[PDB]
Amino acid sequence: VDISTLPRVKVDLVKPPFVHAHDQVAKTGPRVVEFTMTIEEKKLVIDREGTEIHAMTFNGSVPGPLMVVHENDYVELRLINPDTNTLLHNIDFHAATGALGGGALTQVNPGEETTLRFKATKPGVFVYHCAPEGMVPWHVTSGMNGAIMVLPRDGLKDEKGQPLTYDKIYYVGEQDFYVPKDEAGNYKKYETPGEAYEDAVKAMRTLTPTHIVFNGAVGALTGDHALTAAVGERVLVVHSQANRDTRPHLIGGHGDYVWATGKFRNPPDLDQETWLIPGGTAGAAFYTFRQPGVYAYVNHNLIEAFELGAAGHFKVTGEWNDDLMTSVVKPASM
Amino acid sequence: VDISTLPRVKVDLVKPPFVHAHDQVAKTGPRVVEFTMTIEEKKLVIDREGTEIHAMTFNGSVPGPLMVVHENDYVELRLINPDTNTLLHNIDFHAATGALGGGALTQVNPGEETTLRFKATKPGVFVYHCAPEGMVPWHVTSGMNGAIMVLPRDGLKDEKGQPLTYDKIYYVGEQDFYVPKDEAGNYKKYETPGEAYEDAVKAMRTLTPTHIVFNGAVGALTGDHALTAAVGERVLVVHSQANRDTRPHLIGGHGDYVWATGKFRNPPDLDQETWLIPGGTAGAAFYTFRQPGVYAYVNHNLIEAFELGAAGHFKVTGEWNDDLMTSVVKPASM
Amino acid sequence: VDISTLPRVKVDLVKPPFVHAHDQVAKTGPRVVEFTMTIEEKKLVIDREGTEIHAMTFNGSVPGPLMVVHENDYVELRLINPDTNTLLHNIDFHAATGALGGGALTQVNPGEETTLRFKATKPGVFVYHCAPEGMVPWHVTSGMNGAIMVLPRDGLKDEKGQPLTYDKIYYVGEQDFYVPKDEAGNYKKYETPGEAYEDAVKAMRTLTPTHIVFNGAVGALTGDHALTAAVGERVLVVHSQANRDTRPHLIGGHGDYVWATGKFRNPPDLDQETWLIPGGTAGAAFYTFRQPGVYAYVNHNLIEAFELGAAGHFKVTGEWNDDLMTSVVKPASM
Ligand SMILES: [Cu+2]
Ligand SMILES: [Cu+2]
Ligand SMILES: [Cu+2]
Ligand SMILES: [Cu+2]
Ligand SMILES: [Cu+2]
Ligand SMILES: [Cu+2]
Repeated sequence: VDISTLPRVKVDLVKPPFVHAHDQVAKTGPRVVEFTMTIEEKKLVIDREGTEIHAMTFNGSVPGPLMVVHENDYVELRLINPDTNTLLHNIDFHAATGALGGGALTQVNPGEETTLRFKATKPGVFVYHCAPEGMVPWHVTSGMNGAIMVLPRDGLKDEKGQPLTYDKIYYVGEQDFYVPKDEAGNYKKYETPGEAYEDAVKAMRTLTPTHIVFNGAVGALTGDHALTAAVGERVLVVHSQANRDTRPHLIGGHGDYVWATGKFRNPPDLDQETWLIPGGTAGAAFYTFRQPGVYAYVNHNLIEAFELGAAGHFKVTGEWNDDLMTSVVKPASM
Repeated sequence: VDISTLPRVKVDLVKPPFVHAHDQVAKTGPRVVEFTMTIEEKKLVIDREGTEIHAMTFNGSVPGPLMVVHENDYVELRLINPDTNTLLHNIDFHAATGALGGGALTQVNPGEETTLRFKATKPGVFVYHCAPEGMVPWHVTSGMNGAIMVLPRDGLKDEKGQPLTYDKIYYVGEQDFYVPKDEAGNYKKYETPGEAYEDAVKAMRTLTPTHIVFNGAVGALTGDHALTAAVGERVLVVHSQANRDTRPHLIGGHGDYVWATGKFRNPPDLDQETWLIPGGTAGAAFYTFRQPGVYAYVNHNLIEAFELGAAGHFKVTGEWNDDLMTSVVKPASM
Repeated sequence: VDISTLPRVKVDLVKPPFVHAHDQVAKTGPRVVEFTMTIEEKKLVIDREGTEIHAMTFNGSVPGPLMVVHENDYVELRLINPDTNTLLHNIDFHAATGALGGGALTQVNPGEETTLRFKATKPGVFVYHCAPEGMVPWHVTSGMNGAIMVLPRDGLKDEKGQPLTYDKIYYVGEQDFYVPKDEAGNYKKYETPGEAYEDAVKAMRTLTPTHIVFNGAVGALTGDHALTAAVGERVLVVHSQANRDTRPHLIGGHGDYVWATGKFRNPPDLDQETWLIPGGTAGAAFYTFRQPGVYAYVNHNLIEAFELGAAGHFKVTGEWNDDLMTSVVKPASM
């Protein structure tokens, strides 16, 4: 095919956990979908104590934005590494085929840009991440990862082949950080990236994260930034973890339909309490809310959730169903 | 519906790994199934060395008892926190919808009780656990978790829709403990719960269990308390892990039909050697024994099994099948 | 059945990652398939630094060779423990039924041999490993494990029941080692096995591998020993991990059809980016290559891959498809 004969559509990305505009069922034939991301190395405060790290980001956020296309669209990404950064970066799409997912073709030094195109031949949610030869886990675990959703052209389907249509979508990126510690257990204070590298490596080799967070920081998806829904709304939560296994769980709900390893030509698993998303994968869970109130959404290693950061909230509006749950006798002495 | 028009049936629970009486296929219409549990904080010796912890239990056991209902029954639990305890507790059912699984409605101080009702709208095995705001993983990893089985009204089915009927059921609760250690590696000796809390938190944040046990202690499901079966019996083993992934395996057998993430509207996986039950989940495996003798049942991280405690035994009675396995030449010099 | 009436066929094993000759679709009726393995305790250098361990091997390799039979063949293994070894060993097949997978029938001291037969009643890839009572994880994590593939008699099938036929097969055994460390972090230097045992136990109880390798060493499946394929070839990669979870990923490709937990009566999962193989399991992934060049094949905990050793390479020959992926604008300043 002469790709130049296809429609081009430019996407304007949004910051997670929100997701840019798309149509579930494709309203056109295959397109070249044009994306731009600018790499930003920046300081980020990741916990309540004020711990500040040097993060490596796509588009300024941890995770990077969710990109959305349909099966057999072409993804055309312009990747910009401004001269205000100091490191070499690239990008690997798990949705793509060839050249280390794109990484072998997208190495950009500070002051460089590149444009990669690939055909999105398989439907699903997929991780993308930076992967510079010889320093791959350092970039990934500094926050340099996101996800892309490749929808089937006729949208999502249940285990029987009937449509599933979400009303809302959110993207939860989960990040394991390995902040170097001294022997007493305090995070080291690096009076450059090179000077940090060996103890970053040492810290990673412990295999023990210091922080495991959603949307880049402890508490990021809480308070004025809680996720929201109404009773009766159908919500898709895309969840990625580029480096380490996670086990999502909606406290007070379920995953009604879950693609735990994220690939839509497979039937979803029904009625999940908790699912395993392996490190290096994106998964997706669909739920119809049935009760109002606060929900937590967690990695159900509850130490990881409530001590290390892997917990967010939904605030859900609407009527309470006492058939479905009620306090028959409220807590009392007697 | 006027729930007061429905039959009530009172269940009398039993200590794991045994399971209270139920009928696989529902012999009545939907019911309100009434359960009572009394919280008990108590000392438990968890290993061969005599290490004693302060456990937090439902009904005196780690795990708490297995509760069994059918889909679209109502579970009505009276939860009692006697004044001989010292902490606040509650309960979250992963089977339930709303109010953090029940936790937001069931906070009981010592000297209080409460009664919660919920509709068991999804079939499967599910975790339940205590979850007091701000101290969730401490209670869970002190043993305060169990499981509930919500059977389909027409019992279990294989991947083709034909019945699967078990002759015996067992409930294996797997518990990760985080006993605080001093710098030399010995378990700290807490001359109160408050004085323990910070190092309990420190110990949990290592993400490294000190003990991983079935039925509350190293060796609990061995000797006079080995699980039993006969050749030709169909056995369902429900296995839960409220906080951490496990990978069960029957040494010398298989999971003929396994719902690894526990939800019965999905077809089972066939012929498993080993399955992954994510932390925060219950799973169920069905097996028909074909050979007599001793079997081990383990978490197949074999360090976790044989060094940290996650191993039990079956003793199986009956005839040996030499077609299926035989020693052609017994060990010898020659 | 009088097993003596069946054909006997002797298999001559090969060193991983290669796999001995077999036919996907069975060309005969059920057979007694005869295998011989000789246990070898030997020193192995496992990393670039020259760290040398005392490995415990089947047939001289880590992993042990892949054995291949068909469903309802009999596997007859002669297991030899020469008097040049010093330890007791045995073998447990996860494919087998009874006697702890064979371990209870195959205990051989140095200078002994034994012959075990079992019926391979379930199709799939399965772990085998040594398991001497009281020292199981030490032998497994010293390298004493491999896998066996029990093919359906009519070969592999996709999720719709149509044939899947591989052109090439490779066996990747992934090994977690726990080399004991002193307080400063250097590997201890054991001026016997008995003298090593307690700190081997200590090291394992950390649950933190020092090395996680494919084919027995860092870099073993790279350079002159990279895996190979051509564009358009169908490749099956069998992957085992006898003790610890892994999450394989082909960097630049996919698992087109994946049996993550390895059992062929189940439909494969399609289009996987990354799969979870639980510790104690073998899995299998089928992929048709579409692009030439270098691929990495990794455990996608990228710390485990690129710092601890769990990475190999494919070198793929053929034509590059610019429709599927191209650099539209190569990296440049502008
Ligand atoms: Cu980067
Ligand atoms: Cu990757
Ligand atoms: Cu409690
Ligand atoms: Cu929970
Ligand atoms: Cu051995
Ligand atoms: Cu095993």
